[PDB]
Amino acid sequence: QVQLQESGGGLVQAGGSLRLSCVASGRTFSSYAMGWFRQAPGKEREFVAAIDWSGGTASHADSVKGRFTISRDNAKNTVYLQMNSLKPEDTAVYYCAASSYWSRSVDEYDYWGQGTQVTVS
Amino acid sequence: SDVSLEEDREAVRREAERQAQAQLEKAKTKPVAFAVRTNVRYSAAQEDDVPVPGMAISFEAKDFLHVKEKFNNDWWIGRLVKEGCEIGFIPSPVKLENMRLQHEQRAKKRMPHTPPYDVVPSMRPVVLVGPSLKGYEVTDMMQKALFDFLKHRFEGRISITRVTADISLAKRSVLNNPSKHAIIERSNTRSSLAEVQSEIERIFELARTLQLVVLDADTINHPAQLSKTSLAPIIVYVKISSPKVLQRLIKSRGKSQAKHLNVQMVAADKLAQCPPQESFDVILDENQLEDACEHLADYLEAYWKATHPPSSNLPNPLLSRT
Ligand SMILES: [Ca+2]
Ligand SMILES: [Mg+2]
Repeated sequence: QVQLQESGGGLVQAGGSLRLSCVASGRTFSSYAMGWFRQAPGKEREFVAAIDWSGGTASHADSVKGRFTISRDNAKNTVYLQMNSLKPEDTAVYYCAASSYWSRSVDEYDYWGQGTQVTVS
Repeated sequence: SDVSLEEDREAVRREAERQAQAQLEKAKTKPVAFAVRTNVRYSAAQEDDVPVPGMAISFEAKDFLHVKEKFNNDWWIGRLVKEGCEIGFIPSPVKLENMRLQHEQRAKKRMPHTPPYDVVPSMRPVVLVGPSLKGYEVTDMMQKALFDFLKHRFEGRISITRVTADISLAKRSVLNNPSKHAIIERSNTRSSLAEVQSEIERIFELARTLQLVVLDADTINHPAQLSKTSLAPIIVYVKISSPKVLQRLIKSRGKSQAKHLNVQMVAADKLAQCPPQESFDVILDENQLEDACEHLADYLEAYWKATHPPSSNLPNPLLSRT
């Protein structure tokens, strides 16, 4: 809910298999659709992936289809972003955000996390 | 005066409602953003605090809602997917939660859960099942005739696509599995679930503009194979009611098809065991192909009307004072 801590990881050169992880507070986790965003060091926040309340539907960005995969455990109040085959274009700060809505737009998300830095050379 | 002050609190409320109604009018011309299938009943009540009182969208379990806009964290703007239903305010999962808590607190065991919405394609994809197993001549020839009819009958409104991947795997127990097994399978870029997930997102995208979506799904021979997914398909049961008639049909296709007689007969019997009202949206058991086609077209035309409501009349600018 109001608190989102993204465990995540650091940086790699290529390839890679990092399981980012964001934990939430409160017993309202199942009431929010969960999404991952990214902000490159000089770029705007862009949508990465989103999963709906029951975890039955997921949407991934075109630049990331196949490589990354979002999931959620409503018994652990956690959401993940399995990132595979990493590229320089993936250098960004990774944010996890909760929404009472189904969206890929930054404005339509209700709570945001602190952020986790990843870099690919 | 204390009376003149309640007049202020009321006027503030009326102005908030006027602004919410103005936002509802602006949304009448916006496209459908996404759709949800409901898992619970919501009956609008008098203390729900709807942005415009009386404009809440009540719905039953397993109804479908077309959503156009997020009003705030408690309410969306959208409509029940049903002829004659207009857009109003749909409670968000956050709002639906708090209302249940209020109902349990005023309700009259010794010790004193499920998400209400599933995101589904904006158009329910049509999937044919029966009379027997796909990949054999009897079922393939019958389904091909129906597919050919839908191309012509709904030309310009139809998007027919082939699905060779097993979309029966697109369920939470597989695609959202939190075990240490899935965490490793998601590491391989060649996990077989990648093409499954990609095919699901493609089907959602194909229905975004509200065209009729029809799937030729190779692996779906039984409605139970899709009931756990979020595709919410329209299941069309192409039925041969007499097992004996199906036998002559299969035998009439030659020994190549007569070899696999039992596996085809067993599948047809499995469909016959399905409780029809919970398993099939359309049951085609007509004697003639033309009659079966008209039945299916009548159903899909009714679905087209439910998903494509007429445009609401714009207020006559002549009635304005300026
Ligand atoms: Ca016949
Ligand atoms: Mg109402």
